[PDB]
Amino acid sequence: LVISGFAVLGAKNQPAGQHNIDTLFSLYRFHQWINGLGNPGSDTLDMLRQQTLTADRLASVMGLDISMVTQAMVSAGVNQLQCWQDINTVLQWIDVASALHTMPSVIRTLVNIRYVTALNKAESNLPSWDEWQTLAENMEAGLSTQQAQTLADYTAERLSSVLCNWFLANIQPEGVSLHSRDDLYSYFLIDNQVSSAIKTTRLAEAIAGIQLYINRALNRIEPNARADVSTRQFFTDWTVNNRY
Amino acid sequence: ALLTSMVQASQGGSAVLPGTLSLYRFPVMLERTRNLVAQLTQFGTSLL
Amino acid sequence: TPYHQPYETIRQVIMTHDSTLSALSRNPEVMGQAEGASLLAILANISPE
Amino acid sequence: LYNILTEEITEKNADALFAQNFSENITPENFASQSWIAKYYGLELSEVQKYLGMLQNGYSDSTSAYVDNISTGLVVNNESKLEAYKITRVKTDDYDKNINYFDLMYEGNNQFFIRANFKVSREFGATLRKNAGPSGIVGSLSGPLIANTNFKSNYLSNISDSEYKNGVKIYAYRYTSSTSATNQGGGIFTFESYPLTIFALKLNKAIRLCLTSGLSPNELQTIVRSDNAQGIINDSVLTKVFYTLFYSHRYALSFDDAQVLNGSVINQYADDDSVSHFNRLFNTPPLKGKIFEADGNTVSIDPDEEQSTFARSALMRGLGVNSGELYQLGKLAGVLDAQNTITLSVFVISSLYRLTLLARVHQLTVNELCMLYGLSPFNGKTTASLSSGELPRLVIWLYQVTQWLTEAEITTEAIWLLCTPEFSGNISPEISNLLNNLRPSISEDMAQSHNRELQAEILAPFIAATLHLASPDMARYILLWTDNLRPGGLDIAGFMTLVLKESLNANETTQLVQFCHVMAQLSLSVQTLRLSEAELSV
Amino acid sequence: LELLQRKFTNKALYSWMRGKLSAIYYQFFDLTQSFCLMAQEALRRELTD
Repeated sequence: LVISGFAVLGAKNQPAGQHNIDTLFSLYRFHQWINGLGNPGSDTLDMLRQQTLTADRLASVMGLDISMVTQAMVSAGVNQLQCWQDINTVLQWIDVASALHTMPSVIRTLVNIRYVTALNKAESNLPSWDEWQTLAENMEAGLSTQQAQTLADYTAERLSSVLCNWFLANIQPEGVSLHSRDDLYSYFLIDNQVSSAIKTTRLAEAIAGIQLYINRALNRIEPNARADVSTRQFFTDWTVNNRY
Repeated sequence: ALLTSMVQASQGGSAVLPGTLSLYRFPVMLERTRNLVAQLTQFGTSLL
Repeated sequence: TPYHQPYETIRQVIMTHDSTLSALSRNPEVMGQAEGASLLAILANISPE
Repeated sequence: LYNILTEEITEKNADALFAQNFSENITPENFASQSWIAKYYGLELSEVQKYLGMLQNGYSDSTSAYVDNISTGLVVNNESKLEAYKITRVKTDDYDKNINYFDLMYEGNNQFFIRANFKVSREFGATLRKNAGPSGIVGSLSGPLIANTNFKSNYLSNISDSEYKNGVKIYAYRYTSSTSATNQGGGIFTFESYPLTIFALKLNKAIRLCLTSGLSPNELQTIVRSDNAQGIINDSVLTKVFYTLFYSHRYALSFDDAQVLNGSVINQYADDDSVSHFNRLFNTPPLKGKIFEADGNTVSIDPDEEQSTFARSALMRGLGVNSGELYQLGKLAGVLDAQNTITLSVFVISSLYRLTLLARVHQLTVNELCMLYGLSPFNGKTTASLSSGELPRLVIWLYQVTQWLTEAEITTEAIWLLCTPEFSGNISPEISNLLNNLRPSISEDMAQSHNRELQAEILAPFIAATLHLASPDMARYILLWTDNLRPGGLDIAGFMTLVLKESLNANETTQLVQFCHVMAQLSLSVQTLRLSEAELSV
Repeated sequence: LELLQRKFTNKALYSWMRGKLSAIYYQFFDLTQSFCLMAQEALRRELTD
């Protein structure tokens, strides 16, 4: 470090060689990296003393993947490992990508999404619909089976709420007035407020819906029920036919 | 789990200047230099 | 509404993998490249619309 | 039993073989009844149906025809002999939604279709074969298509006999509107036909093997299908079965995983009450749609590719790797083409999954597996282009090496550094110190001497110092071993001459660093092995 | 620990002692090398080579 004039360590917008707390923190991180490098680390330091350090050499020494290192270097905007600062930035990008089980290119794409107040200035950057779909696929590809199942359940609940609200707001049937989710439940004979955990079969839910419809019609809750039909033998014994 | 390792750097050696001619013959200078280097070796051992 | 389905999927995946943004907190070099509003949209449900 | 299983069956000797293999009071026509087979072989009705499926004899109009196979006998038109045929179906592209059933029926020289529906539509339907190709039209179902109703499809014609084996027979283009149509579900159909006696003999072989081995009938079917086209049983099939059982016992794997490991493809057949292995791997739960192998389209797996394809993402999620590991696996298996594109088929996906399984069962990451393969005697050979007799050798080598590494407490990185041929190519400070300390204590005279023993004795202390060796004798023997190796064409005298140079090194730096690297590798290996000086000398 | 710090041969004594010895060694090496060089010159004169 001293022979090179602290150009190896580098600095963030400051002349190199200064003695403050920030340079001490940088020195601590650099020493930790060198110690963790292992037996060939000394040689690597020599390659860092000159400017002959390459991405492939660093990837092989540290045990990472060449593609991951190259993508991180491209994303971070560094094209040469001149100083320790570039290595630190590359390693930070690699670590963040690994934390999300994804490659650094996806992290760069995620970061590039900015909210810049929707004009009144240069421009606002937002991906298109297809780009959003591709990004969602790439991000979701890193999940396990149980996490995928949990995500599917959450998506089902959110979609159910959104669809119920949209239908209540935009569509009205011919002669029925409905103003709430419970009205939708009573009309379509199927519960939309349930959680995703509970399971059932098609025949069971059809039976439940028809039973609910009969119970509503018999007790004169739904108007204009046919009086003559409601006196059949089957409905007269409804005290015993209402359960399987 | 962390680990640590030794680090080494390139190290150079001393050089030689042109010598000078004394007045005594060879054996006397040989014995004097022998005494001096013996003293130097003792110094090194003490330092270690 | 609005209901951006892929955006919500991305946010849910991010929250599942690393809640509290701790992994993003310890790497200031990459965190400093994101706008505050984008980070808010990551933390709380805020579609572009 | 081995003679029974491995004996060949031909047309001319079928009668003699049947007479030898069965009692004199049992006729081939007795195989026309499933109840008789169940009684004779001591199986339940469901177990028998696992083999033969449902026998077609003119049942009610719909009745379905697959449980999930169909098989029956008919009189050939050529003469008065009865043949027996069996067809198996694999559902695909959202068969559960829509289509109550979808049956392919045979009549002796031509086939037709039977189909019911879930949702009523007014328009007609077109049964295609390929992905909406110009010549993919193979039949048409005339409308209107009301749900829960039988329908027949006009004696499909645009298909060949060769593709009737392992060949899709439907791309159900159903018109929701007058101009809008979609694929509502389909299936891949495989058809076999044999004279009755040969069919009985093959069924006997299969039932005996399955009973004595414990394999499911479909597992044996896919074992024998991946070995040869004719679907016969020979030594290779028995070897694969043994390796399946052995891997299942040793690695505690399921039968499907062991079957894949031995060299077979991923099983896709469904049991009408379970989930196929392929669907369990890649479609539980689906991302948003269903990935199915029947594409053949080239997909790029380049990590640096913008707008990645959904198929690639589904593949990574199935295999449990990221993009870089997928690219490494593609390079290692050799299925990669120019511009980094692969053909989505069962074979390629099976190869990649086999590599992933190999990595997983030995507690190795993908990178570690690549390094070990590089150090292995199989390096330079793509895993896809491996003979049937080489894959077990590779797996046994991997198991033995990993067991030794675990026992000796040596990490994979350490063995890589010990045995790798790659080197940095730059002069290190240790080599610089060695040269600086060695130059004064050397001269050109001993560099030209032909006594390599004397030169080794001269150089031993400095080499010992620069490698942290115990004694000069061990350094001398390491030097002699390296001189025998001749790493970069440099003997001892060449190294001596290279040291005695005033930095006049154009490309000889490569030779010098290679020599030093090999010496360091040897010394480190000896130190790790804790080899005594006497053994090394001897 | 307190007794260790008040020892006669504490850290300070050893540090100063070896520093002084290092300086003495550094100068003595130069003196001895000069002596050896003049001895070599005397030998060269004696052998006329």
